[PDB]
Amino acid sequence: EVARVRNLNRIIMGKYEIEPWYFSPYPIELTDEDFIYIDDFTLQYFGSKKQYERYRKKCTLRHPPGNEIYRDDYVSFFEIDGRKQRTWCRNLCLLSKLFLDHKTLYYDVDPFLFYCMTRRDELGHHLVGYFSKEKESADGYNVACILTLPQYQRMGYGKLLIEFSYELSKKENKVGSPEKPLSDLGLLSYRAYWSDTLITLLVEHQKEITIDEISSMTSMTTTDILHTAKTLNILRYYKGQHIIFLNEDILDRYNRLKAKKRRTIDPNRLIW
Amino acid sequence: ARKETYSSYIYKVLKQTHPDTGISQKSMSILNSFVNDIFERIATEASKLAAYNKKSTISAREIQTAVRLILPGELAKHAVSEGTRAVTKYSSSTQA
Amino acid sequence: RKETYSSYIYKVLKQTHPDTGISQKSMSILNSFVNDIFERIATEASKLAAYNKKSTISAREIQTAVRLILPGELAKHAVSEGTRAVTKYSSST
Amino acid sequence: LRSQSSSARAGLQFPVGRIKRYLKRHATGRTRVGSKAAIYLTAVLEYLTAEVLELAGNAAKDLKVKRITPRHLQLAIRGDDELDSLIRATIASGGVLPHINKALLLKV
Amino acid sequence: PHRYKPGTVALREIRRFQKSTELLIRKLPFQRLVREIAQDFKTDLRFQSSAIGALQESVEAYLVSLFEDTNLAAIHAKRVTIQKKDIKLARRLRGER
Amino acid sequence: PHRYKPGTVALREIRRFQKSTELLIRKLPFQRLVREIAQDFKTDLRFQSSAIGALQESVEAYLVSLFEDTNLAAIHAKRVTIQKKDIKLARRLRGER
Amino acid sequence: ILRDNIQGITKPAIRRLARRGGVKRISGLIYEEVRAVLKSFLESVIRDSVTYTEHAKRKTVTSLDVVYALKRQGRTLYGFG
Repeated sequence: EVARVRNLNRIIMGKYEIEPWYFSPYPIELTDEDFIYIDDFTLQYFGSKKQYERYRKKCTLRHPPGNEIYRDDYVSFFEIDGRKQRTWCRNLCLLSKLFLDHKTLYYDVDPFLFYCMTRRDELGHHLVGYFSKEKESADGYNVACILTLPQYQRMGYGKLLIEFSYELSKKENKVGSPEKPLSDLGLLSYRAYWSDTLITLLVEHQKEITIDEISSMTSMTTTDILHTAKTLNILRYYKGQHIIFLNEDILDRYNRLKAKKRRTIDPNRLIW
Repeated sequence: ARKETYSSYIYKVLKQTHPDTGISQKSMSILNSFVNDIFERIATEASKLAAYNKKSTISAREIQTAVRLILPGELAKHAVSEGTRAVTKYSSSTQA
Repeated sequence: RKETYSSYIYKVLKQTHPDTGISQKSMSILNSFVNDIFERIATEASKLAAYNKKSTISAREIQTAVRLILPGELAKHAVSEGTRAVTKYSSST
Repeated sequence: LRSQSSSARAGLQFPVGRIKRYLKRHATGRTRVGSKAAIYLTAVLEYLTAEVLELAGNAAKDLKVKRITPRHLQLAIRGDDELDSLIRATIASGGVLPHINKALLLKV
Repeated sequence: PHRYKPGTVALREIRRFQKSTELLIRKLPFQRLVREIAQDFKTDLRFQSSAIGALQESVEAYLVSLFEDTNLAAIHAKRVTIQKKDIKLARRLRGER
Repeated sequence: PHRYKPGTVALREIRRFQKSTELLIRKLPFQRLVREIAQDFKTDLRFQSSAIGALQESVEAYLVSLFEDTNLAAIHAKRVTIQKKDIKLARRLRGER
Repeated sequence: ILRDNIQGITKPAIRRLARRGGVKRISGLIYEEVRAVLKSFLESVIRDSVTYTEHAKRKTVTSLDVVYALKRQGRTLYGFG
């Protein structure tokens, strides 16, 4: 009755209007400002507008500061070392609780090193993907949900962040899961996630291999593989993880591995 | 010239699960041998663990335990779901 | 109930050669096999005398129990002294 | 409309007088509640279904209308979900599942 | 004349048993042999006929279990036939005396 | 420092252990093992010393059975090492699960 | 305290525990599948362990009940209580 009321003013990132999602336990000063003018460089907020130029005369930092792990030809990949980088975890967690319902700042949100994802041009980075985990073995839970800037969705940033998480699952050889209850775009997106890994899981053999192996190279064991077997339309396989078989199907989107699935990342990363 | 049989309830439940098919006599005998020996082993360990708990009367908690410990996990979650659902239904024994 | 067999185990080991001793912990092993093959001959005797639907359990079904599970050689000299001792109860009136 | 407890007071389909009889025929001691025990009707209902639904599964695979025994053994080795419930699964004239191994074929 | 490899009886006979689940062993010689092994312990036994069917598919089931495990125990050791060490290791792993 | 051929020293260590009957795995290792496998699928429950001792007794007896007949399956193939295909053939002859 | 750590990394005890029976020279890579087979066997015995405990309705475990479970899975490690 209190913790889920649309409370703020709105979001106006510079010149770009984005309306919100849900509550967070506000100081009502941000609601009192009609703006959430975030910074295009390092994402800070206050109670005025023409002090958005004290950093524009002061700017020596214009991206998240800690360990940039990777950039491909396309976007940079990142981790926040947020033990004493609670300061970047400040504007991480406030933006999160602008847009992330289920956990709450009843504890304080230190205890993991959070995974971020920007893209520099020559002028510099812009956060184009993010989320966190915890340390290890909570409920499995490799697959953790999305953050993205609210204006370049519906094209494959979630695909790229989950294949990021997939490689770092491969270089940790730990098996997990998605979020348990729900995510809004997250449901049918995760159908697509195991779908395109499923077409890269039934194409490359032409024969039948045992199923813990195809529970292996995408690291999704017997809580995922069943609805791979059944929730693409019906793939009757003589159910059993001793062996099921695979078969010829429509393969039609496999006949379209050309649009929005054209690029990925080679495993070149550092470990923890 | 007098025998208890299982086949009657078997064919009515077969026709209600799936509507339109037929059965056969030796297949009737294989699934009635299946239903009485699955009763046989639930009953034997039901008496066995209502013996070793030092408790005196057979109870629904005891046989929900029994059906958990005999059959594997997929039909464990099934059978406990309709165990609770059946006891919800027959426990609800009202005038209407 | 607190009730064992280990004293009768000890009397048996004495009516062997009395020179040895019951050890400290093998009597639990002895208790566990005497009651488990006790219980399993009880199970099979129960349902084997239940297949002819005869009310009691008695002589014929017990000698067929203690032949129909235990293997050949000890079975047949087992049932030899089985008949021996059951007559030996009736040896007196 | 009717004053008769019509034996499905849960709403199940197996005979409950037979369940009272089978409970008082396993019958170890002397007092055994035959009133609660429809929670074993529900287990023999659940696997009536956990065989007859994959009867309905392989009913299409042979293009029959009459359910029979070799399809019963292919359903008795549907899967590891039900191999283990009937660890020794061999039903009369059941045959076996089709299996060549990957060993013998070498394109010779 | 048409002719194709000795040893390539395999796959056509694979399907040629596999489609049918009729009882493999021929009946009344098998009746004679079970009668003869039974006849030398106790007198005047008969069989009921479906008991013969029962013990017939019992020996069918136990034999198919036997050489299915000797089949893959033979392929365990890069071997193409079954031979006597294969069945002897099966009768090691049987567990029943 | 004179120590001759390896391999028959494997045989005297063979006879060295199987003369003895000491409980061969280490205690608080199995303690933390059985807690951290039990606490997860069903919640926080407590153990007793004799029960946990008996359950690693079960673990020892079962796995020593499986590796001795794994050894027999390995020496089927005329070979003296131990390799994985022996192990999974042993698990499969032993009644898959 | 209750936190998950990995005791699946048990100990390399099999290079003496396979030294209980006539294991010759060993040649390795068995550690992961001996790990898999013993984790399967312990989870098999421990779920019906806790099954009798919830039928015991008290939050300890005990030995007569563990041998009840241990013979009902068939693998009856006989004789301890």
